[PDB]
Amino acid sequence: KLIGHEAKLLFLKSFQFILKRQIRWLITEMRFPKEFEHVAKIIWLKILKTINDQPQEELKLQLHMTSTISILYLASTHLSLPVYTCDYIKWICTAKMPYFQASEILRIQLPNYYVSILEGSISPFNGQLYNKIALTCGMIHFKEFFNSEISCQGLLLKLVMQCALPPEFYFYTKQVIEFEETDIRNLTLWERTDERHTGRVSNHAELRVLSYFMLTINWMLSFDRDRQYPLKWILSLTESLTQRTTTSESIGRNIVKVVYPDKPTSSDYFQWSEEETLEFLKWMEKQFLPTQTDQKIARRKLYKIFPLDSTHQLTFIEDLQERYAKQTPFFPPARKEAIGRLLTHIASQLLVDFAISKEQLKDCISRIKNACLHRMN
Amino acid sequence: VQGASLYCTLAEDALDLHIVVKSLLCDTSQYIQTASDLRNYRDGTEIIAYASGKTGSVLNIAVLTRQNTLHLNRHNNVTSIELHSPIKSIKIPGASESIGRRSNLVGIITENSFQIFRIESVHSRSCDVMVSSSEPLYFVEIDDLQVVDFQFAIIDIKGNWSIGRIPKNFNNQLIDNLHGTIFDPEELSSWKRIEWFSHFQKILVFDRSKMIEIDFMNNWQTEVVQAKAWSNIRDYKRIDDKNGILLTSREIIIVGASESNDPVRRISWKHDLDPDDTTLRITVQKVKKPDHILLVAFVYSMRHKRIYMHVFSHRKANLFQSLGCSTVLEIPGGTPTGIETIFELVVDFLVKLRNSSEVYYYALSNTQNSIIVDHPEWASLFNNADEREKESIGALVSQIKLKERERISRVQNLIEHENSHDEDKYLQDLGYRLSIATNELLESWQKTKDESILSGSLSHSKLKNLLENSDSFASIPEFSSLLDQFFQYYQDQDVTFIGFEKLLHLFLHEDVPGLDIFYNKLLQCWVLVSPQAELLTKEIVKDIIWSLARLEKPSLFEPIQNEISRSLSGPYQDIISSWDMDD
Amino acid sequence: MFEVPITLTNRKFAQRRKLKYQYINYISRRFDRISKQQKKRRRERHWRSVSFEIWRTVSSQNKQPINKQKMTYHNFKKIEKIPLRKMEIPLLHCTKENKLYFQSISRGLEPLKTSTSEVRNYRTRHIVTLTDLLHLNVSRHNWSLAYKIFATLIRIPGVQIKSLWGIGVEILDNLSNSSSGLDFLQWMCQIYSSKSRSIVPPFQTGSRTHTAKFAITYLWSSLINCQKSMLIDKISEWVLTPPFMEDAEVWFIYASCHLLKADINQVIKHIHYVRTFLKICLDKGGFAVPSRLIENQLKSFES
Repeated sequence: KLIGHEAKLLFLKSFQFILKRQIRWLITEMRFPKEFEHVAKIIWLKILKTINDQPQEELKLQLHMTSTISILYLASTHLSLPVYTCDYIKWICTAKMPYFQASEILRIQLPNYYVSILEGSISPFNGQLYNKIALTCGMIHFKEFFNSEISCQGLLLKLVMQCALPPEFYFYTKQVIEFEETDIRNLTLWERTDERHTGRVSNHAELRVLSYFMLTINWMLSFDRDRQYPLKWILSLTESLTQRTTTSESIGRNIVKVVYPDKPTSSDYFQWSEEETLEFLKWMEKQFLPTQTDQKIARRKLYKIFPLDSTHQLTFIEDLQERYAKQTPFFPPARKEAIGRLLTHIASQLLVDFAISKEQLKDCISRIKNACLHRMN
Repeated sequence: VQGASLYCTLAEDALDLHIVVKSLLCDTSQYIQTASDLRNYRDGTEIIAYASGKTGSVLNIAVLTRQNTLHLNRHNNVTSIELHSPIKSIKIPGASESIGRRSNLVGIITENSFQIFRIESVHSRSCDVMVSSSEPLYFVEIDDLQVVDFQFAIIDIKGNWSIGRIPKNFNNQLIDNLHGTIFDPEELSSWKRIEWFSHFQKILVFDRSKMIEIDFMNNWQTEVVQAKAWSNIRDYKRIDDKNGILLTSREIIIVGASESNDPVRRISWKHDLDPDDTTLRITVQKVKKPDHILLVAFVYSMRHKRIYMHVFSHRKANLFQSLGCSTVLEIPGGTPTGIETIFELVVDFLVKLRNSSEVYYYALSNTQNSIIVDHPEWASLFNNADEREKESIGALVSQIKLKERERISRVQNLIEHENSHDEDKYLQDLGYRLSIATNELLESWQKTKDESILSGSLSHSKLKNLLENSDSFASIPEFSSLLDQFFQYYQDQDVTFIGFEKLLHLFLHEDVPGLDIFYNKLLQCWVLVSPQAELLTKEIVKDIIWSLARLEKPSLFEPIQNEISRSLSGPYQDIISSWDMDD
Repeated sequence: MFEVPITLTNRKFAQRRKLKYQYINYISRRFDRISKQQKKRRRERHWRSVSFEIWRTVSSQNKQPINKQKMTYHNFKKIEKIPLRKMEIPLLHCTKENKLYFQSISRGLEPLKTSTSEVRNYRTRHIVTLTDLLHLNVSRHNWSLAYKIFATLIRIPGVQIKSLWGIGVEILDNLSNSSSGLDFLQWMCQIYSSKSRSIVPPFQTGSRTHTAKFAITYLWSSLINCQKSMLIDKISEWVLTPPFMEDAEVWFIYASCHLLKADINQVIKHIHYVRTFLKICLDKGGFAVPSRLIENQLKSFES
């Protein structure tokens, strides 16, 4: 029935087909530029040419889904588009961008060795995405062939708006950024291996950006000898950040919280509310039609026994505005507490949003914090 | 149902749940058989006196230290200063039993260890608790002992048990003469358990495979009706009233207890609870009321700080019913190592969490008629130590703060000039100055045009090396018009095109048609919050529009060259596989 | 932190079950010596038990007369020493984590992490949340929402659920729309009474010998849907219909239908009828009133 030992050709066809399918969804439904597609044929072309410059009938390829997302991010980053990894994580964990299947339920029957090579390694959630984009960035070289500078400043904007920080922190963190780097940010972390143990927890540019962001908030707020930032407004900031409200975004972050590996975030689904659960089942019947894999008509009548069957919640900048106002009353050692709880909530959001670990993040911001103390002392 | 229509559909009752009241009390993968903390009230003197609620708490470096001290109760339940003792063994359960009220309110307290089995007495007066060490036995056996039960010191060591007695006060030590075993080669897990039943002088012995009753002053042994086909015995504790038995299986809360003077099983139906977790444990609290006698079942774990609660009721026709389930949570990382209990419900207990020397009193209420962060992983990241690493941070903070002042005073006058003829001159010589540099870079893109190895022309997307020309203007709409007429100007083909609006879509999460409305929305948000929000919001929309400001490689006709040419060097039928427009 | 209504993600849990029951076999084998293949796993897991209306248990009498210690340190490590190396052979074939699990359960330590807690799929996690919201809403009397949950759920291809008592009491308290608790139950019996393990305790079962909970509860609860009356010959018409002879509880249902129909020689025949089915209900594991009470109602009838 199914191919033997040269279903490399069919494998790469379901893979490439799934890629162009995803591109279709992001130019169409995400209003990308048509140039992206060509950038994708070039990158997928380079690594296709590199795996078909490889001999063995033993396949040795890993075209996991992380490779799909890896070349999408790679191409997007060459094109300097202000999309970041967390956009992809959100997009795929909310079933909008089709992902979590081989040729989703509807196709082809392949050797179960390759269906496993697809379904396996599916998760991006421990930094698998950063690691696979750096791995691809070795597989074909970032430096001469492409421009692997991240879209830094839009990430800063994304970040300040993602909190409710006043726009001064964009320039604050932008400045600490310039202070340690002078704004040079790469994509490879590659020396093909598994092995690594120092220097290289922190050289995926983004993770360092978040690290500078956190640091900035901590330093800045704990050394406003001016007293520009009230002992209270740090609390009011924490509370406007904490109040679970139903916008497209936060609903999304809940949807990602559901498939994040570690507690607490699943205790976070515990502390959600009937409308969150409802819109959840909604997204379940919508985007888990993207499922995977006589009595049949007996179940068409069996299910047909029970019926299958002024806009309320607000937009993103609406919520953003209203918490910006919820703090609009702007104009002693236990304020360190307020600094800490704010930093830890911000951290939480970053951990679920950028699919990394608690320990990963704090490793990075620890390392790069000592990397600022060292070039400051 | 059963009785209502044996006589000849919602509930009994409406829907009520769980609330907290918290307090501090005192401060100090394969797991094993342990559980080590108690508090119970007795009075020694019994010269017509009362009981004293005492704690046997545990102090750890190696867990060498056993500590006994009094508790004075109140609505605010505290302690009074501490009393202490050590042992060279690693210490496991402190247990202080109490036979129910057929008789008396009981004496003193016992512990199981790494080698040893010890039992202490106590006298007390005037806020001191002086105990005495009723003598250890390191072993006869070279065998660790699972559980102690209680005047009768009963030990269980993995698959064999012994009934024993304790000396009287002083200084002869503890002996036994009745013994047995429940050994089962094919149960690998080490925990067994002895707790007896009805006070009849008959015991219960347990392993994760089965439950054996042993009438031990005759000769009697029984394996009670299930065994080990689908679930493990998970825990068992005698729900305090003598003739009462509470057993956690996997996915079942079992209320055993006699409804005959002789020992029992109850298959009076039960509730079920849903994991594969080996680490589950249980404890009951027992509240009294006129029409019923109800029992709250706390099943807790070593994996998640959540507590899983069910409730039963004893209307003494030996009537038992069940209402509905409820579960509460608990805080950061870690999990309960000890949960111990003592028209609304109040139920109160203490918890100790995995690897946290704290002991927290909790109380739970029915209705409502009436983070202090030390995350050592982040504080170590925020407080950094030395004084020069304090004034270091402050130094950097000042550097940037005065820098920001430079930004404000700098841009201010640039804001003064809007729609001026000066800013017009600047937008002209700016726009087409940049156009000249762009053409130059396009010529040096013609010289290297035949690379055909890549399709990313070097260091492209820029203002292209004139940097002061960016900043100086300060009018978003005339700048958007500059860019629209620059894109218009370089419409001479083989040049990049990229539509911003469709990308600001990603920024504000709604359709952002104009480069201006972007500035409006940000400006509303920040005008609520900052002075010179117009200056910053303008400086940041300028910074964004620059960070994105496209000028990538020569356009769509240039990439297809390298597209096909890399689609050449590849061997022939990967080239046959390379496929556009699937379906 | 609650049970999941999905078949558990597989490989490592199954090969761990292998190591476990295989070592179990070697230890218990040598233990009976000292007291003197999917199918190997199958026999192995096999030979092992697999004032109000209390369905009482079997209490303590007619049982053994104790044992005295079998297992000292030296004697146990005697039994343990050899089967652990036999285990050293296929441990070399399993995975390092699996090997560690074998080492720890065989020391007697119990693993920190649940099967769920280490599980690792989009569609199934979504179904988990769906089903969860079903059970939650049904608990919350939110029969409208709960109904939406149920319809959207049954739509899905993914998993069959024993979860059936969940839907029995679910549609029961729902009353909302869908072909109801009785329809579901009689469906359960019609599909699963013919040839046409892990998951299964008694509250969901197969129709070789007693399917219990749902059947007896629709039985009694339907007789209470006659408590609505004062339907019966219907309920005992389809309690008459099925052969699943190990019940007797439907014999007491039957005789209860005759006592309810007995509330002239016709009423006589109904009273002789209940008199018969109470003894052909002494056929099996007894449901007993003092039953001279049953007869005393029958003499209040004999008036």
